[PDB]
Amino acid sequence: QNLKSTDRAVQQMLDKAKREGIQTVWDRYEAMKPQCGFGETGLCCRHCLQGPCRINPFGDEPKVGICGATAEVIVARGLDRSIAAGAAGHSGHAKHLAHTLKKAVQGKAASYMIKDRTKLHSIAKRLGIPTEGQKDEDIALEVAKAALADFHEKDTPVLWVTTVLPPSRVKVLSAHGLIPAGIDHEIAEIMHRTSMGCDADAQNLLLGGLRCSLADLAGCYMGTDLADILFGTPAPVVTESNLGVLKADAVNVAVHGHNPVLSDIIVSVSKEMENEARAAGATGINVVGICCTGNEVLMRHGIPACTHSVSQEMAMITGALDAMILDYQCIQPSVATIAECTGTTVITTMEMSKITGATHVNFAEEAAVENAKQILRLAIDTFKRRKGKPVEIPNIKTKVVAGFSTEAIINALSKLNANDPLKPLIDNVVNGNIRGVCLFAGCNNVKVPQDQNFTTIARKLLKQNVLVVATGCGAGALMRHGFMDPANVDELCGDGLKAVLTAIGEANGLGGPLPPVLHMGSCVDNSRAVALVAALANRLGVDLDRLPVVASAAEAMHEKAVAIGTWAVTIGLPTHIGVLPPITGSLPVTQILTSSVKDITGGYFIVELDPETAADKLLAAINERRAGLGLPW
Amino acid sequence: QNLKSTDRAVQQMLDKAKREGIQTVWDRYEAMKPQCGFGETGLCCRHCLQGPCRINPFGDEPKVGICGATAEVIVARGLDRSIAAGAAGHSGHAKHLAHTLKKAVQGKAASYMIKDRTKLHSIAKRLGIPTEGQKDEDIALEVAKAALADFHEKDTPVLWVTTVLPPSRVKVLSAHGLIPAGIDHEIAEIMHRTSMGCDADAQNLLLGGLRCSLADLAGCYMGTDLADILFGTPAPVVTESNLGVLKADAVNVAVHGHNPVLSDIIVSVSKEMENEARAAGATGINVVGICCTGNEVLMRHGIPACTHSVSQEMAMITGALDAMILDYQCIQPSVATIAECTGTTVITTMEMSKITGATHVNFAEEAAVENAKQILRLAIDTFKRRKGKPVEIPNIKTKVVAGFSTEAIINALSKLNANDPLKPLIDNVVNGNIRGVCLFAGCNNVKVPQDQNFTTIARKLLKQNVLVVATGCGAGALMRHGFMDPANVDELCGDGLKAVLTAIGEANGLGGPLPPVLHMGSCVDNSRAVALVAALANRLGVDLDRLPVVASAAEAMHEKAVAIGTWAVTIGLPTHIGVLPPITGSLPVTQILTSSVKDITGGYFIVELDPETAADKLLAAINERRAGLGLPW
Ligand code: SF4
Ligand code: SF4
Ligand code: FES
Ligand code: FES
Ligand SMILES: [Fe+2]
Ligand SMILES: [Fe+2]
Ligand SMILES: [Fe+3]
Ligand SMILES: [Fe+3]
Ligand SMILES: [Fe+3]
Ligand SMILES: [Fe+3]
Ligand SMILES: [Fe+3]
Ligand SMILES: [Fe+3]
Ligand SMILES: [Fe+3]
Ligand SMILES: [Fe+3]
Ligand SMILES: [S]
Ligand SMILES: [S]
Ligand SMILES: [S]
Ligand SMILES: [S]
Repeated sequence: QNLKSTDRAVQQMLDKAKREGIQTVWDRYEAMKPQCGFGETGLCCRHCLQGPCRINPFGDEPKVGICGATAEVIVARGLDRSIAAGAAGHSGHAKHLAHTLKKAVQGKAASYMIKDRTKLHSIAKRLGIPTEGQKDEDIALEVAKAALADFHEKDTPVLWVTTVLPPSRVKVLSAHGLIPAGIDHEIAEIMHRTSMGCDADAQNLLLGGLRCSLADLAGCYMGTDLADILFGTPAPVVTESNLGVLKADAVNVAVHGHNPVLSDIIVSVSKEMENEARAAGATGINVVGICCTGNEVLMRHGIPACTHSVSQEMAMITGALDAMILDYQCIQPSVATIAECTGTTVITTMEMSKITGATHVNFAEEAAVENAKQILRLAIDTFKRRKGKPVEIPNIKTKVVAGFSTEAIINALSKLNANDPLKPLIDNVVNGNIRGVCLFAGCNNVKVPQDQNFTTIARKLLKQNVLVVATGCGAGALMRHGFMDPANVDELCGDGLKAVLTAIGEANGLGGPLPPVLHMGSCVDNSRAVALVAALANRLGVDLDRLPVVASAAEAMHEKAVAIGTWAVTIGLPTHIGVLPPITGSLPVTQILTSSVKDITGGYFIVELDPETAADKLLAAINERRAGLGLPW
Repeated sequence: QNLKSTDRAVQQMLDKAKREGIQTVWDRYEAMKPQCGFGETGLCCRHCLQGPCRINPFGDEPKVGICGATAEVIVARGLDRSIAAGAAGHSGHAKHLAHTLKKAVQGKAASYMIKDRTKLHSIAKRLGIPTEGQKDEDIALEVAKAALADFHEKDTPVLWVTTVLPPSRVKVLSAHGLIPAGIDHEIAEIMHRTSMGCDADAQNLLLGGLRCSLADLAGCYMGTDLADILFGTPAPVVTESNLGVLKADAVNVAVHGHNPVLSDIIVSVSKEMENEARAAGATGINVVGICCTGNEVLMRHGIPACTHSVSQEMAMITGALDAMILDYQCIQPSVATIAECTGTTVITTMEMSKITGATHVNFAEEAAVENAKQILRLAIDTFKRRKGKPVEIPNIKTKVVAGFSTEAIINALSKLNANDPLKPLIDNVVNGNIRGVCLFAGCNNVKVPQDQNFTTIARKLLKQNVLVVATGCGAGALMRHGFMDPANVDELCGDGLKAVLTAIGEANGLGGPLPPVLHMGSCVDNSRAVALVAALANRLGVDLDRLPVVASAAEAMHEKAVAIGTWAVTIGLPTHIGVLPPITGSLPVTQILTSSVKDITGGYFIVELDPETAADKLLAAINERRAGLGLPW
């Protein structure tokens, strides 16, 4: 089972699934092999009813699609549609929070409110919205209107791009026509241009993709901004992760998906019903996180994270998971059928994301507390039904220090230099105690033994004094393996990095270092890493393609991850991907994405499936940036 | 060659291509066989980097996608993305015309103007925009603003749906949640909900698809509305079709694509340069149409149609095609490589639709006349270069009477009943002289011998007294086979239909009947058939699912055609498709689309590849509607 997952709690659950005859994601993968090589390489098109068209990677015919579409065009069109689908997810999440904020301040949903007034005014100021002499609710109405306006064409481009990157970066992107005109506008234009008999030039297509990836970045940033206004900006928190956070004697409720609009409320209401839970024979309600909505409540409230991504079914296999409360994205629909075998109640809540066989509760922000109580009562009923059933919760968990929003990082650094908080970080980049910065992002993928690439790459980077930050299921992988426990700094970190983490930790009244890896939050919170990097760029007076900063989607899966990697390249970062995107069927497309894009944006993809080799490539990219700044390396 | 195309001019060009070694669409199809059965049946997913996933239609594993996605979910997600891509094309076309109108009336593009003032005021009145005491340019500004506002969420739903269908139909659709909130909003929501780990209930997914198809309908209707304001509403015209409209002694210039914003201008400027062309040794500039932009200039100006869809390369094979001027959609990218062999200059004009190897001219509405002259001068240069080269233009053409906008049809009927123009049509439906109405729409598809289904079905329907209307490449097929020549009424039409066509024709001072089939225009002009059918519904006080009206996408290809067929079903029509959409891998999805949707919208798909059988099925659907109205059949 260590060939399927490097997580020992997952391995124990895979044994239980096997002996109980419950099919898992790994079993469904094995049944899919050998997978189609045309699709793996990108050399398949279904964009019209003349298809499917395929192109042999090598050999004889077919060499071209029926309409004349070349391998270059077919690969670039497929990739662009993946970018657009990722942008649609992140920006659908942001749009939902924009509507929630509007309703809150219009008096339509009093379970929601402005919790971070300071963040609200800073966002308004960034967008140019006047705050002097205005009520908070009017400022917020204007912020929510601005958010919604970025989805369509107007007299300004997308402000959640142009106001969040350095002017010099905006200017480079504008010169190549890459600034998005509106988020949903770009998604639709990608769908148009990639339909049959439209765009058929690989460079043109891929420039469209870069622009659409910036619409994804805007959605991410808008989502983080709005969630912080509504739910609070994260600050350092301590909690736990892995399946041992489940408790046999409690009602275990997992929040799963991405958008915390419902699950932030579940967290609050769950505490009101501790007595209702005690009356049903439980110790209380134990809310735990899966995937990114789990990250959201971990970062803001310290809710422990049960599991992530590819291993999500395993939480059910314990027999102790009484409810799994779903919104959207990254939820394996297998959970609805597994729940018949495990005695979990799987509940959907969003109109556009239902799963046959799950119970649907039509969550409305206007009724949020009511809906939360209905859902929690279903989970209490389910707890009662398992009275006397044995469960098998692996007694495996890690300690997690998290909550490192960019504001939190700046505040922690300010204890070393109050009026120039980024300077201590920069000083230690220059002196070599911090070699550079690597962001780990994205999913697990069944093709890769779970967490193997994240942990292998991270270990090598940390020994080489790289400051490692993480989000999403990259953060999940690292937290489940101990990389968010400061007790592991001595074992994992190079001496320079250890010195820096220790100095910041001690200056923040911890008597110990910051953790080895800094958890910056959910997938939309990749935007927080952008904020940090853009602030460093501003403080140094350079663009992001000169900073020693890289990204790694070391085990990517979702279309969202393809969008994030593409905008990481578009904003100027060397960006590793550790699973093969469907591009290898076209050498010209591969060469654009891994080489000639450097001449447009300064970033580039590093496609490398071997994690030891990927780490060496990422260190080489960091060290080239250091050399370009005249620094030793 | 009659196995590839039933058009004899096409067959002659296929022989020339063969002897010259020029590969065609049919050759590229043959090289693709056997095509992938997983993609043909819809049982393939590439929505994440764990894929590709496939499901065997029958037999053993794989039976389910890696994430747990069932055959039902995979098929419904693929179909929804096709609908969204079609909506993106039609609505991208409409959005471009909205921006053009705005620029015209703001004084930024004086090659464009309000040509149909009456249509402008009727549209404004339909949308609720005040006209009394307003300047035309201000009314039009408000119309263009309304058009752009329908792309995003606002306080009203999409007005180019809710204002164009009967209230009773709007009410049915609203009750099922199917009215779109914004065109690009729906496209993006489809992309979101169909991404990995989101919507996974076939009924829910397909309801989303129906709603997105109504966003496509809105784009179509908005496109026709704006094009009529800018370029004039069609009225009856006589011209010719097929490759014999090319002239060896003239500069032959094809306009090809969909959006007439540029090609309406090409038509005007071409007449100014007749002397510049004569000086280069040509008789003049012979503008001819391909595909839908050809339909647009055919309907408004009588420009002859050269060819359509699958046979577009054949116009180049003659050796006489000096330029092919491209905008977007349905252009085989093979044209850019064929042009090296044929001596045609292929010119792209739109930033989002380029083809490697073609010459790009960056058309701007503000510079339209200038750009047109640059493009026509390239075509004149190309004519000169073929001085003395033999060409082979098949001496094959048909006469075409066209220009039957809904306004034109109402006006023609008004000659039989001035104050109740729809009543003569209804009287003849009731008395059986007109059995019902069939709209032919969509593309040719290389899988079907070109035009065979359109002409086989149309012949059977016309003998059974069905009023046949057509758009797009369905109109192209029918025009190239003589179905728009009134001289063919005696041979093709039943006695009842002949009597009606003759009475309307004679009352319109023609001394002869209307043509056998009424050409209602381009693909967006399917919206004109909706206007006609909705007006008939309003006049009868019933909804569209009670009228004896059907649709047939008899040879469909493009994602756009899938969107149109889906909205035809959603507005209440029995809708035939004569090529297999990728649905047969899921019986539950097939049953929804061909049967249980009747209970939601009253329409339904009829999937039938055999055209004789399809005609019988369409007649049965018409006759069931007649019976539901208490009429003989
Ligand atoms: S768009 Fe071209 S390559 Fe794709 S399926 Fe259609 S014919 Fe084949
Ligand atoms: S979304 Fe599911 S079915 Fe599709 S490729 Fe990914 S794992 Fe396979
Ligand atoms: S041929 Fe397998 S993905 Fe299309
Ligand atoms: S397996 Fe052929 S279309 Fe995917
Ligand atoms: Fe996520
Ligand atoms: Fe068309
Ligand atoms: Fe995910
Ligand atoms: Fe993610
Ligand atoms: Fe992910
Ligand atoms: Fe994830
Ligand atoms: Fe077409
Ligand atoms: Fe069409
Ligand atoms: Fe078509
Ligand atoms: Fe067409
Ligand atoms: S996730
Ligand atoms: S993620
Ligand atoms: S077309
Ligand atoms: S068409």
